[PDB]
Amino acid sequence: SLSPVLLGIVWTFLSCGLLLILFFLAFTIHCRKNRIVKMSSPNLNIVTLLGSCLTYSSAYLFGIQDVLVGSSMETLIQTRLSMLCIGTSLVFGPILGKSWRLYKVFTQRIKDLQLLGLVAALLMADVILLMTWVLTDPIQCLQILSVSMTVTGKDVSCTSTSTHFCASRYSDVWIALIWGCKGLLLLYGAYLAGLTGHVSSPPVNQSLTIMVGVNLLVLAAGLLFVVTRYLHSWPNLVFGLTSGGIFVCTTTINCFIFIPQLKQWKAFEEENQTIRR
Amino acid sequence: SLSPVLLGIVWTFLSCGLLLILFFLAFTIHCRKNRIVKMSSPNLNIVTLLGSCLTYSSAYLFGIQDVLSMETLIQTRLSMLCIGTSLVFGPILGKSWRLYKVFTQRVPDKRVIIKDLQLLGLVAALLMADVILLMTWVLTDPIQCLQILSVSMTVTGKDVSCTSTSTHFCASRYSDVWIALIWGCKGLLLLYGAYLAGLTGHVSSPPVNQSLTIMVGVNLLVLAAGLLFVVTRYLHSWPNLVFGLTSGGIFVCTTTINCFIFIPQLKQWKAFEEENQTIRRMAKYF
Ligand SMILES: CCCCCC/C=C/CCCCCCCC(=O)OC[C@H](COP(=O)([O-])OCC[N+](C)(C)C)OC(=O)CCCCCCCCCCCCCCCCC
Ligand SMILES: CCCCCC/C=C/CCCCCCCC(=O)OC[C@H](COP(=O)([O-])OCC[N+](C)(C)C)OC(=O)CCCCCCCCCCCCCCCCC
Repeated sequence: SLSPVLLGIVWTFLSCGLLLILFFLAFTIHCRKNRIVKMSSPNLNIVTLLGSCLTYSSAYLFGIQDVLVGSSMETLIQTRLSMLCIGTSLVFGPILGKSWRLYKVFTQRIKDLQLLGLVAALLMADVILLMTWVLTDPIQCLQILSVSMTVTGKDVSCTSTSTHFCASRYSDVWIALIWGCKGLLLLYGAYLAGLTGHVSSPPVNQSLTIMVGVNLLVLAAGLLFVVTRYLHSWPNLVFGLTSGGIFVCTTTINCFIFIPQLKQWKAFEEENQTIRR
Repeated sequence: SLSPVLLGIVWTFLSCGLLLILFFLAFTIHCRKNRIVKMSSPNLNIVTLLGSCLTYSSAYLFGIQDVLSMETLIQTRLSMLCIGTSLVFGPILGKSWRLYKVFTQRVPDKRVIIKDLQLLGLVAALLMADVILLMTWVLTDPIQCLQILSVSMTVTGKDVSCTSTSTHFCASRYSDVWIALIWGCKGLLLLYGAYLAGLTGHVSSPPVNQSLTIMVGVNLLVLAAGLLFVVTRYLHSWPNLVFGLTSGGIFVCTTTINCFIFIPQLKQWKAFEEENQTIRRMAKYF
């Protein structure tokens, strides 16, 4: 039911995003010891890159229907949603860790190990929620055909609907849990971004990135929740909107992190070349 | 329908909270010229207290069941909650923004008219956003109390089962759209509020600085809304539990916000008056 043109355009856009991610990864691994790259925590950026590539992979997974090879659509939905959750956690953990380190250094002066441990605790919370969701009730797909008589007290209407969807029995409770924990994380991240407001340059100050990212995350998540809930008879629209939202959010966050590093690196190297001659 | 004991307990707690709000209003109006109250924003504190009164009133209205007209009751209890939350939280964001702009001035001071208009827009524009969303919800997709009898013949990969359920619930046809919208707008404004609280983290004292109240409020609001959405959706066969949880969440949030706003004002007011009395008696004795 998915048009080949939409699939091709979405695949090309996600591939370009993945190539940008790989370019940033190569830049931050090769130029680790440089001052501009080193002062921006190159080790904590690797986790953000991995989260971004995981999110792009989930966006790829959102575009396939039916089965892979006689497989279960339930497993596909579960794995792509859990991949998206883990990817967003890994994207947003390191940024908050960097902001917290900047705040603590500014105020009565933290190694990378403690920040990685906090990020690991965040990931453990997400993993616990995903595991209890999967074990308590899977996302089993059901064929619902039924006839219902509606009585509003003034008129009677009968409808016959044959609906098929893949969902949990109590899906809104897991939605509330995941969205709520993420939202508490985003509230504390906005607090941290405000605390480190105008404290350093954008390469070291990850405060505009947080404020752009949280707003994009909330907007995209709300739009896609509503669209998936109601416009389920529009597979092309749902697929395009989901992939576009994931791509836009991930690419915007990564660009906001890494464009300052690249331009400052270029300026520093050009200044060194001018001085040497 | 609802047990009289739970109704009595909830009514007592809501009335006590309302009396606390009235006492704070009386303190704000009477001691409006005091230095401790004046260095706060008493005119904005009034708006916060009216929002608190609206939230407590909606908490009262949540207890009426099987009496009314029921569609209008749900619509007006929910609109009252939305407007009360907007009126409670807008003033605090305005105070934080004013404290941030005062202590980050530069040569381009802009114009005082523009500053006052921005302060008014961090409150009235939010209230108008909620107003237009509620008007769109009411006019487009109003709550309808409808009873459905239905027989469902579901089938899994290998198992076939049949169910016959009849339910009486009140909701909109596209209720989750309006939920996502109101939750979304409130969440964006509360994210900006958390940003403002962080920006003014250690800029003044708790009576003037409002970062702790903002953070506690946004966290408690997210927790309460997340819990109450879920329990209202799923535990609809538990009227006493739903009513008690909704009233408790509203009461806890409103009381915590107002206590965080006003208890430090009372503490520093008492300290200031005690200092004044001590110096007065020392001067009179000599
Ligand atoms: C930085 C990059 C990351 C940002 C990407 C944002 C894009 C999100 C799009 C995916 C979310 C919509 C899909 C919802 C689930 C679905 O498809 O239905 C299957 C079902 C729900 O089905 P349903 O209810 O949508 O449709 C069936 C309707 N019915 C009437 C039958 C109920 O999923 C679940 O049961 C819940 C699973 C929860 C797992 C977590 C989901 C992934 C989390 C990713 C976002 C978290 C971070 C941001 C949160 C916002 C800020 C606080
Ligand atoms: C400062 C103190 C104030 C904070 C108090 C927080 C408490 C909130 C409790 C009320 C919310 C639960 C009730 C949900 C609606 C309902 O009753 O069902 C009727 C219906 C939905 O019914 P339903 O879907 O839940 O049940 C039917 C299930 N069914 C399967 C059929 C769909 O409501 C609506 O149609 C939506 C109306 C939206 C209006 C706004 C709601 C009140 C807003 C108050 C919170 C806003 C501020 C916080 C936002 C979050 C933080 C960013």
